[PDB]
Amino acid sequence: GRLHSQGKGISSSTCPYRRSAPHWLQLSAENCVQMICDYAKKGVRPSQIGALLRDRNGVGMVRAVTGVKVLRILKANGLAPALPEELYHLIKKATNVRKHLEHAKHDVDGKYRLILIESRIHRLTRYYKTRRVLAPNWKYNAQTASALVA
Amino acid sequence: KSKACGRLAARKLRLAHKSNLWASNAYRRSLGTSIYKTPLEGTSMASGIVVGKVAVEAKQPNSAIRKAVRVQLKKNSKVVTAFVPRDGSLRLIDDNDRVLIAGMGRSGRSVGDLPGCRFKVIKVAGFSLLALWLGKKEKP
Amino acid sequence: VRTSVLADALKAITNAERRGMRQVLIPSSKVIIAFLKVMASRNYIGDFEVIDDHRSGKIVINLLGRLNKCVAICPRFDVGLGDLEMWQAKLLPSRQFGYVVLSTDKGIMDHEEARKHNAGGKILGMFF
Amino acid sequence: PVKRRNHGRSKMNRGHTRTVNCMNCGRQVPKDKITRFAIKNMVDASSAKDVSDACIYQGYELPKTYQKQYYCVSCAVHRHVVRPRNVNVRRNRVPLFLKL
Amino acid sequence: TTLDVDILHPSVEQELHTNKKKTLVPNPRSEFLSLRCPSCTGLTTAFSHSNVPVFCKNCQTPLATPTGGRILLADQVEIRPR
RNA sequence: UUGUACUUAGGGUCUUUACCUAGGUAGGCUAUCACGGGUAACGGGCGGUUACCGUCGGACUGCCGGAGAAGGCGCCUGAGAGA
RNA sequence: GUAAUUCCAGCUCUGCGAGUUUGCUCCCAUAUUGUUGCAGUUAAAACGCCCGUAGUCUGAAUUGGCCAGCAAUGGUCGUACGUAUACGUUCACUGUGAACAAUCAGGACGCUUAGAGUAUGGCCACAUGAAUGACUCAGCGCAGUAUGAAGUCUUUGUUAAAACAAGCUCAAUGAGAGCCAUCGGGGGUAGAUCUAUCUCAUGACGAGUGGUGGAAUACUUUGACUCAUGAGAGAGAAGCUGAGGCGAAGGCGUCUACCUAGAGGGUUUCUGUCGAUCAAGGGCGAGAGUAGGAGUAUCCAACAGGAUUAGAGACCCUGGUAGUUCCUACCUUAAACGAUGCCGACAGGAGUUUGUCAUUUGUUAAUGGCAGAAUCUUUGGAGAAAUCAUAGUUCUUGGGCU
Repeated sequence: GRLHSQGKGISSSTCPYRRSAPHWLQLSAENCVQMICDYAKKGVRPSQIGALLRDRNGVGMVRAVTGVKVLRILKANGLAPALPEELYHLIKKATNVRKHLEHAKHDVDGKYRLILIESRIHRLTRYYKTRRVLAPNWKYNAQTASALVA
Repeated sequence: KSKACGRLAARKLRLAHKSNLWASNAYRRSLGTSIYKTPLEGTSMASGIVVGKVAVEAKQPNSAIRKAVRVQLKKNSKVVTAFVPRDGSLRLIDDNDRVLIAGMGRSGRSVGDLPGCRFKVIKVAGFSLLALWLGKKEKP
Repeated sequence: VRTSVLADALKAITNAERRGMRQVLIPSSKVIIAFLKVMASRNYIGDFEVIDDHRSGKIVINLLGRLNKCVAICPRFDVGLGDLEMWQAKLLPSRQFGYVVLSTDKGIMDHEEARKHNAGGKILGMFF
Repeated sequence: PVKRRNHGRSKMNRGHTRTVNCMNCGRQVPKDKITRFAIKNMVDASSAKDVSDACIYQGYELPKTYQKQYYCVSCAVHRHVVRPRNVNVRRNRVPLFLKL
Repeated sequence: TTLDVDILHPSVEQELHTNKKKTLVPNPRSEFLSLRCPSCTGLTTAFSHSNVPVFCKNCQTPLATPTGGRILLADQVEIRPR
């Protein structure tokens, strides 16, 4: 957590050393492509989809089944989200904290942290417009915030 | 460390160097010019007519009256005090003569005990003081 | 941020040699592995193990205890044979030992190799 | 130069701290920078045996006053709560009492 | 012993004591536990850390429940290593 | 920054070009320093100082190229001049 | 300044020598202009903090192994089977080649030597030499690919039905987002609460009370001062409160409900380099100060008395308005201090302590992990020293930016 902050974090997952396996379990390449697409129909973000398979269907790495990452499977079938997931959550956070700063405007700690989210988005939207996921003409305003999250 | 080291970073180094020269007083003194508004006018030696004779005295701890003539210059028509070296020598100079003045030799500033004046008289009447003080040349 | 590896790693090896350790733990690379290989030919170092973690890598050096500094200078200056014998006089302490690892077109090799092959290139650092 | 690593302040990790008052100067000083918890007997000692003749309720426990005391450096030195000392034994961060 | 430490082939103690990432091969300390309520006879897989509270097919109450680290095993419930 | 930047047509020139006159667009340069100001500024081959890197000076420089004939301005003659 | 080893003279001695002082400009001395190559805790020197564009900087990964080695290279292992004996990315960088006077370096030659000059040497008609390099960045060609770049339009691309294993690496003790259980005086809004102080009303008493080193000004029988009950007001949250926690810094302490942010931990979730630092530019910013309302208890710049003093525009004392509190606009500074810029790595022990997890029934504990916060030391190195686990890894000089 080093970006907009004082602090040096180190805390995350570490992938298992062997991508292949495990023979001991029991799962299939074709059956797992159905189950990913199962949840994405009902409106879940790929960050949560892998976690449901981990905690229901004992799927450690989903790659280690299919040979394929989760977002590729959705885009292969042709049914991912339109916005990136990291971008979606920030604009959904930033519209909510701006809703708060209407009501009571004295918390400058709210204002200071409205920037540093609004700042984070303008970094990401640049990155995604290079990869050509969002078209040049796409924008983020206060008026256009609720249109994109919905 | 404490500066840009990278391959493409030669504009930062060249342009930052030009700024830091203006801290250096020698570059600052040369460039300002800044030297023209000077009695010498940046010339090592100057000449002109004596106005009179003045006694200016040393600071401290050195109790002594120094005897520096007032001299109008030729080219500027300014006036400036100027020290007369060697004992006697004020008597040798005469009133209302032409004299050649030069610097104290300190590259500006005020030299010894003697404040104010920054100038010494090299010649009088086209002869030179050393010859006069020694008495191997004459004045009428 | 890790600006450079070959720069960073040779600092850690030097801090082992001052202290007088037996072995050191360096994220690995393909220039760092070659830089260690070239000083292994001149017998400044022992013999080392470039381990896998499906990641950047690690190296475990085995120190022989015969080594004073590894620099790695940057930025990577171009150097060409006629120009080179200035960079010996600056960088090394003596004339009579210590080598200047530069990546010649053929590969990364000492100055003593590079003048034999007649190929200059960009320089990485030195050791002595 | 720096006299103390502390700077005479016992605060780490915080920009601001509250003020108190030396009892004598009445001076406003930060809390971080000469406190004593002070238990004195309310009657006295030589007064107490004269009192305990005239006490209603037999035996009794004659109470103690309690006071948290705040000074300040100027006030502390004048009263000999603290003094200056040698540069070596400045570091000594324990009080005078000692135990086995 | 600052100078000599053998770091190619360390002890079994020292691999467990060092951090998840700091080991010579980095790989996690977390595995899929098999589980069983003594009510049922159906053998349920689960991820030890979780996030989601675990149920079997049949009953209703969660088999394991979420904290920071490992799953908090509610009731008398047991683990078959497979 | 207003012939200022492109375009189409012309005049003019030894020729090409806003060089100049027309019609049609409204452009060009700029933090990689535009524009403006200063120079005790002719540019260059080079000269002085130095362990290397540099740094100061360059009217002359025993040569090269430019500009000027007291100050602007105009023109004839000619292969060639605003002599 | 009347004993001058520095003045004025003599004598002796010294330097350099047909030269030798004296002015001003200028380079070296000078790592005191720092690319090589300085310094910034206290000597002059780190923006008050955070965002942030131009700018500079940007983790790993792609055709090798093995034998003869002294290299150039030449064999073997791998056959990956496109063009249909040359064609299948360009650059930067390196080598090599083209291209482009005197002076500088340098070869030849006894101008009597030297600075110079291009000569000059052989008695029978001969032999020569007037080289080469540098001047030098850009532009131009072929050859080599270690490093460093660009090349690579994918909810499906290139030449109805084909083919390219068609393809978009890893999951960094880089970064972001998600999820889980905790944690904290992070911030805001609203209402209670607790004594204290002041005022006012009622009762009790009966001469002082205050205040000081000592007094006086001051309030007092139109009853103060203390004591008791009762009502109101505005401000503040004692003790717990510590080299303890949180916050970008400024800063943040009663309790309850409310909206809000995030660090750290855990994670066989997801993305895949999205990042570091920053001229401009943008916000936050103690206390004082300003403008307009709402308050006005305490304390109080000014001011007014009283003391002290030679004087006292002060220190001490008694009163006192602006301010001190709330709301809306401003101002933009502090010893805004760790007087220590930010990100990254490594280098030593020791026990404290805050959060949280792990293996144990030493479970409000023991040992160990990451992240904080300090400390100690007979440790190393640094420093002018004081001192500092960073101010170390720096003439053994170069991780990246300001």
